[PDB]
Amino acid sequence: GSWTEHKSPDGRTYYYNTETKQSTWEKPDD
Repeated sequence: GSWTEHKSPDGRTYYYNTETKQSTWEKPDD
């Protein structure tokens, strides 16, 4: 449980893991 939900300034909700310092467009439970 270390995934932060942040949306781009263009209107794109993306998830970013603080543990792996990675980012994705799909939920962490894909």
